[PDB]
Amino acid sequence: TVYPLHARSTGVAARQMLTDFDIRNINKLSKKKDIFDILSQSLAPSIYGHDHIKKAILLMLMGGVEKNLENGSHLRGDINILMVGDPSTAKSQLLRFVLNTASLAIATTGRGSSGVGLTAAVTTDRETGERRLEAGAMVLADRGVVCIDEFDKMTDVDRVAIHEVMEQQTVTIAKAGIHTTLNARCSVIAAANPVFGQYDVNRDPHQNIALPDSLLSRFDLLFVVTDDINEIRDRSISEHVLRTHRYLPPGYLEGEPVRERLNLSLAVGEDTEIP
Amino acid sequence: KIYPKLHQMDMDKVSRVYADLRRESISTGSFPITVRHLESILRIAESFAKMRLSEFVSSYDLDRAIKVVVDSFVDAQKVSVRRQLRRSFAIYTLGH
Amino acid sequence: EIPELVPVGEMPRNLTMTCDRYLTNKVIPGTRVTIVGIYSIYNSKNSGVAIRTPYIKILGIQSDVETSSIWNSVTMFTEEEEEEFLQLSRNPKLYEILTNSIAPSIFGNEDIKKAIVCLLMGGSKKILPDGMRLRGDINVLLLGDPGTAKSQLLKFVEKVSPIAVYTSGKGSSAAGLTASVQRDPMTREFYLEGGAMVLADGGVVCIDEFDKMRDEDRVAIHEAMEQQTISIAKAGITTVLNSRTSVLAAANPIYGRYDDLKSPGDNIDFQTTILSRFDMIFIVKDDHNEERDISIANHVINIHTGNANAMQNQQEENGSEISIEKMKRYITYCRLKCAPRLSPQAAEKLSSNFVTIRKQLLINELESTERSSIPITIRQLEAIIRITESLAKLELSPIAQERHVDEAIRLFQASTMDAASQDPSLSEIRRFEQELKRRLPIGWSTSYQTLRREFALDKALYALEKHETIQLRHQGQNIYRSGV
Amino acid sequence: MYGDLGNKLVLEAKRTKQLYARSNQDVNLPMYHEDIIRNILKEVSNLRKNTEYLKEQQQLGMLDDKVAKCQYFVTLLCMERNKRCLLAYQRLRTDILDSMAWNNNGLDLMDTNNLSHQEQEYLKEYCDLITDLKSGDLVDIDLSGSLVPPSDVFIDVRVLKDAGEIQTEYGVFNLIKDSQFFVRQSDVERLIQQGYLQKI
Amino acid sequence: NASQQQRFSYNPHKMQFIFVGGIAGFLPDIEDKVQMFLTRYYLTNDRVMRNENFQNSMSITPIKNLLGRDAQNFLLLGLLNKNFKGNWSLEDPSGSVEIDISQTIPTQGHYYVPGCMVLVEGIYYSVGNKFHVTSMT
Amino acid sequence: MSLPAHLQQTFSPEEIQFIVENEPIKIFPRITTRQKIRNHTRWQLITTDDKALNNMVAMRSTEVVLWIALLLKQQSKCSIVAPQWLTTKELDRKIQYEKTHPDRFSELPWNWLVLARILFNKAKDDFHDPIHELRGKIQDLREIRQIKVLKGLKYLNESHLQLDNLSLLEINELRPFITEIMDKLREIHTASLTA
Amino acid sequence: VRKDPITKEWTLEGGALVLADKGVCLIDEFDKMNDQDRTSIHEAMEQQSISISKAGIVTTLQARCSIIAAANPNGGRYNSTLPLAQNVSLTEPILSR
Amino acid sequence: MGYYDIDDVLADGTEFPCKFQYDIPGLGYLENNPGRPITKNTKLSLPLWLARILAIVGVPFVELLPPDMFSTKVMNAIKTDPVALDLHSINSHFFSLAIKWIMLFSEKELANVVSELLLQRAQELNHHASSLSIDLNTNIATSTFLLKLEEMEKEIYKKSHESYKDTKRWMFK
Ligand SMILES: Nc1ncnc2c1ncn2[C@@H]1O[C@H](COP(=O)(O)OP(=O)(O)OP(O)(O)=S)[C@@H](O)[C@H]1O
Ligand SMILES: Nc1ncnc2c1ncn2[C@@H]1O[C@H](COP(=O)(O)OP(=O)(O)O)[C@@H](O)[C@H]1O
Ligand SMILES: [Mg+2]
Ligand SMILES: [Mg+2]
Repeated sequence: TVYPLHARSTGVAARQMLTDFDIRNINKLSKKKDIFDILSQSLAPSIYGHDHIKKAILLMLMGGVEKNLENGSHLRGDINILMVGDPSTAKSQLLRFVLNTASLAIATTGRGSSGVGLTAAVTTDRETGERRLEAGAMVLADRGVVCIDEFDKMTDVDRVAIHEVMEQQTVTIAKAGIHTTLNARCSVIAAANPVFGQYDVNRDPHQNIALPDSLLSRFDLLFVVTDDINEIRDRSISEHVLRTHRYLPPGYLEGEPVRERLNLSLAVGEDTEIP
Repeated sequence: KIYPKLHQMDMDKVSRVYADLRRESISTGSFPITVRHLESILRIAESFAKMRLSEFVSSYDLDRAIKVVVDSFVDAQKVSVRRQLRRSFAIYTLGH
Repeated sequence: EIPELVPVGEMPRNLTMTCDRYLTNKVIPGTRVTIVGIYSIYNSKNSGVAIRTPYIKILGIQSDVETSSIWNSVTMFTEEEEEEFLQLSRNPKLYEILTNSIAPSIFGNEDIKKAIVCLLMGGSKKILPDGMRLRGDINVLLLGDPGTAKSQLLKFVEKVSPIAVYTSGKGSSAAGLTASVQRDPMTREFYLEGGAMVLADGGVVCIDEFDKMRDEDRVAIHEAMEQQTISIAKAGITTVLNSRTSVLAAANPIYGRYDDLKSPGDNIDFQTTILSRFDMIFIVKDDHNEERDISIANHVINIHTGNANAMQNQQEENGSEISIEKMKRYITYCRLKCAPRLSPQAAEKLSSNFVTIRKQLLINELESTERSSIPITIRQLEAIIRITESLAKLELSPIAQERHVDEAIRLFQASTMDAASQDPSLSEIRRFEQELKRRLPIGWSTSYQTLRREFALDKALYALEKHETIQLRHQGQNIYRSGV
Repeated sequence: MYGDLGNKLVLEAKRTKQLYARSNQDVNLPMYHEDIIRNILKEVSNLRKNTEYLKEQQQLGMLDDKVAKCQYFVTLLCMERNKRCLLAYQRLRTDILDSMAWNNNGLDLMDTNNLSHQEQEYLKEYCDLITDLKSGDLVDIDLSGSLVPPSDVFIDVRVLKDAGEIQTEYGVFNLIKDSQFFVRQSDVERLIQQGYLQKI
Repeated sequence: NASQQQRFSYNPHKMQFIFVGGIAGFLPDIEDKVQMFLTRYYLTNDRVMRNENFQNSMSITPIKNLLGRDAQNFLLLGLLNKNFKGNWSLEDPSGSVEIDISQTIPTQGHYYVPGCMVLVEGIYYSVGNKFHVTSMT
Repeated sequence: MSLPAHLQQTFSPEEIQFIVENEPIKIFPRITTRQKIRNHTRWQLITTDDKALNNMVAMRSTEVVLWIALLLKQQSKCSIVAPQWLTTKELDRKIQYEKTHPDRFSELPWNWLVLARILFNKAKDDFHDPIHELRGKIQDLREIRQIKVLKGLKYLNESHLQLDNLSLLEINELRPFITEIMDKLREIHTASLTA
Repeated sequence: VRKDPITKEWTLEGGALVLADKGVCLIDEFDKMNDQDRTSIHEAMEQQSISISKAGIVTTLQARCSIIAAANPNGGRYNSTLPLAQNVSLTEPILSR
Repeated sequence: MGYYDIDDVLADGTEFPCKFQYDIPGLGYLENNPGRPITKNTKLSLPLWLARILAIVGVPFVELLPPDMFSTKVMNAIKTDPVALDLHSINSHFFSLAIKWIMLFSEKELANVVSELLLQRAQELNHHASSLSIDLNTNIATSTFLLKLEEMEKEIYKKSHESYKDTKRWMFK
């Protein structure tokens, strides 16, 4: 027997079953005027501020329609956003949250990634004993989302591959006697750092980024995050972070390490409102 | 086959020499005088005891090492203050 | 074979052996063990004649860092040693005893030793229901003049920590620090081999010569030292492993010496991004204080001439210092026993201190008209929270008190603010100096409000105090011309 | 809801219970948590004010028996639960204090800052009561004596803390430090309890 | 006599402890100069938190916790003094705050001097980082 | 409290030893307290009878309380006689009986373990049998009885239990576990039978 | 480290300082090689050890070497009127050892 | 079930799912609406000590729903492998709450299951308790099993193991 638990929830599948009560509640909440704002704020409650970023993230997770036009024309429906900002501005934590939330999310690091291991690898089979292709980081994320941290740190030679991906949603292989075209219709979210240690507002947003403007063009949105030192905003951020850090799990005591077992598979298989 | 020991020695002279070395290095000097350099004196004294096959570092082995260290430091300084530094250090190389 | 037992100019010799049944999964790579077994022989068909492959059949293991994981991520602690740990935790001077037990051969450096204690303890890992996690490791960098026993401190930390990997700055590659993709010689398949920092999972990595990081190698640790995870997408392998390690880095400011005459950003080539992840950043400086020099020289002489082996043993028997093994076991027990959380009053104090620190950084940057190389951000507040948690944890206190908050603030001010307080218009300074020299008499004094009415930050008065021509005595309300 | 303060208090109480449960370390009581006591007392006072408010508002207003009965009953049950939590915590402290008093009546009479004034006075009077019981009718036997059976009569002991010279029942003991006696276990029980003689 | 009294040091959390050697054995120590006003602050704070809250119940906000708040109302128990800059302020273990002494109505049945600890109330401003005080007692 | 927690409902092994210390046993007096027809102080106790003690005759077996015999055995002024069940033959017969009947315990005296320990500790040289063999056979009996107890534990009902012929020390050491498990099983049944 | 041509795996071979362990190492023209090569000997001349953390091979060798180096003053001639640091191209930590 | 049982006190304050039967006014003091009342047919979690009384007095105001701990999934898990069940993860006071729920509902089948579970785990915990480590000059299985015990099982284990240790100490002294 095979039971495909997924979505990192440890017990449910990626295609989560929808009860009639849940569908009715979804329809009722769809009539809320600011349901968009409610869902955006409900995404990452532990992340203070960044409301428009959360709106863009919610738009990415459930994006627009893909136009499969005639004569080979193709208009992609996925939304790819590059967000560049100062260090320790929850840039990586937002991507981690998206990974923990999205149905199909694949993590990637600019330093910890190779183009062959990103798109397709020419390996050899062992059961039969002959050549084969293995999917990379974006092919596996087809119809999904790829969260790339340290985007500015990616190798240039392998950066053209992701450029082709976000350009036409397809990769091509013409090596080792293999001439194929794989489909990776993924949505790309990237987190980036300025060329300097911090962003320089005195300079145009071209020299502040070590990436080609052609590479920036295919992104639907580019979000600039500035860690400007305020006082009221800093106080609110500190209070929110301390409220977060003082949270205690329900089945846990104070001064007790948070051990993990995850043996919740007690059985294997399937076994208006304004909040 | 020789592992000399530094039991017979006076820590006062070595401490004063190291303190003066650091004082003259920080003041009108460019040679870095660190704790490694203080250990260098004991290392050179150990080598002196080794070359005599002595298993204990004698007083001569310590005075010779101190003189070598202070002379190497002084020769590393510019001639403008070299005479004054040698005049200051002359009180430590007594006997030779 | 043990590196201390290798022949001179000889590479260490490997040897294969086999466990069995209850002896399987008893130890992990990187652990020092002793084996009692049978020296057996088997003929591998893989280049002389009548050659035979030697190996060992194991009949006993005697480790000191427990079984796989950290004692299988649970307490293998006997009742007597556990009760001893509890008794040690009730010592009021336990903080001082631990501080004195850190690098006894290294004179001074008390704040550095306390920060090392905090790192070895570390904060409490937090895992929120929403999915993202809060790390509980402390990242400490030690800059300063060469020959200040920073490498000795890293070696001692590697020696005392239950899990610790010591690495050299130059001899370090990004693929060798986290994970290496290697092709299997027999099966022709690629696989991942854990890097240096991965072997230190749940422990600490002491990276000497941190200034010798290759810029392409230094960046590869940015994700793992903060997210505690390593993402690998290579050769058809896409994995995200966990690396919950502490980082203790030893670097050197450019020009050998710190060269405080130059700007602080000039002396440090590390960018703001890497400096942001680091929690504590100590900057040691060679004071060249002659009395301090005499004290250090006496300590070192006692170290060399056999006096260390007597005084350290006597002081350890006195109870104010404790051996490496007992500290290792105590640290393990405390880390596996308590995960303290903050009190609301501690939270308010920490928020207020963070706002104060950010305001100080803002005014410093405004005065300098330049972004400070030292970054102070929300991650710094998380670092303070983690240090408070570590202070409560070493006492086995289930909840952190404001005493831990005060001590953490003191250590933060002593290291990170010390780094951030370093300083390299001049016309205004010179004008103020000359006008007070001509106006304020050489042997007399006047109130500071007189200078205010005459007329800024007025760093000129502090500079002149450095020159010892003026002196603030009546609690800053009276500046007196000291006689220069 | 409303019992969170009492829940935290009883959690701390059970924590202290395991703390003293381990071996026989004879640790002093943890400091009286007057903070939680005052917080739950303020909660109880506010709930009592709410009960009076509901009563007077029902008298002046037109409230059916349903809501007036239900809210009042729920609040009364809330006081019941909070009072029970306080009672459990105070009972734990009282029983552990009883343990300290019974074991240490012949040992020592001691950091009292961890106890409230009521608890301190309770201990002070309870020592008097224990002494009264010992001297009332069962004075021939020692009620505070050791609860281990007297297996052996003559034992050897070593002096831990030098106490100079102490007159025993018949002769006298010269408690020279690092000196070993070999005498009756009967007349040296109190000294061993205090911590002067160590060997068995 | 002053040298025959009982050394009563008040533990900041909750206790008033007791403390009770040579020719120069009576000389006070540097820590004593530090805490000669710490103890006075703590005792007056105990008096405030025992009397005022039970008679009057908006509380005392520490000066350090006044930073990020923009224009809220605050009541501070702090030692009135004049800074080295020559402007009026209140000192506190949490920190010190400069005060806009204008538009302030004190209690007329008291003498107010530098060095006495007062109960000020008013609105803080982060723009000037000054506490505009309106009522004091 | 007046009674420490570990003494609440069970006996410490020292208490079991003290209780067993009052059993009468036969000993050989090495002195002769029989005052001849032709001073001295009699024991004249109140927890036992002094008649035998005042009338002891050297190398003439009498019966006295166990702890007085041990007190005399602190010197060489007496000698302990092992009971008939402390012979190798009887121990072997009990071993065979135990191995023959897997569901019932042996008919040993209730204080056999504590008596064996006390005699081995303080009267190690008063046995006609090799003590190194008696210790082994005693340990073997203890192991066999433990094995039987564990198998009898798999039938812990909720009404009652019959531990027939079981010794005293085993009962004392098993009391806190069995008497607590049985209480929970009874409570569950009573809660179920609340109708 | 190097991939073994016969068995196809990474193996570590010692350098000049390994063969000079508990001996002497001589460095002619100490001022003339690459600074990036010159910085690779700090652990070797101070900790007397070589730590390698590359290609999945992590270890700490021991090199009890006695470093003797020969250099040339700036411009080929030593200006005695100047401080030593100005007559050299090297830094304090390399001078300190 | 004594008044001053700390375990009983802790077990009383445990939230349980339960729907409402009346549109009661003025409640919700800390239930997300202090002044706003509580509606009819509203499913909320309430502490067991209060939900017990609220489930009897009234049609009762509150209808208790079967908690997750006594769902058929946990019942099947118990009937499958009682020894390898991490009951501590399910709850720290599982047995006391089971007793209280059975007493309130007279649900005999749950009592029959829990008695069998208790017996089977009592066998293993006695096996562990009587096992005493001896130094030739804390086994892995012992510790990895001890983490799956509630406080009462951890209390019976402590008492029995203390008795065994005292017996061994006296025997070989
Ligand atoms: N405070 C101190 N107490 C004792 N020994 C010291 C002290 N400061 C320096 N030393 C000694 O000075 C030497 C320093 O060598 P290392 O620790 O390898 O170099 P470092 O101090 O880390 O600085 P680098 O690595 O050159 S940037 C050692 O022999 C130390 O024992
Ligand atoms: N707006 C925010 N709200 C809450 N936490 C934040 C915020 N910005 C930054 N942080 C904190 O900063 C820490 C590091 O963030 P990180 O993901 O490393 O940002 P970056 O990728 O920009 O360095 C996180 O633990 C996060 O809690
Ligand atoms: Mg990040
Ligand atoms: Mg070093």
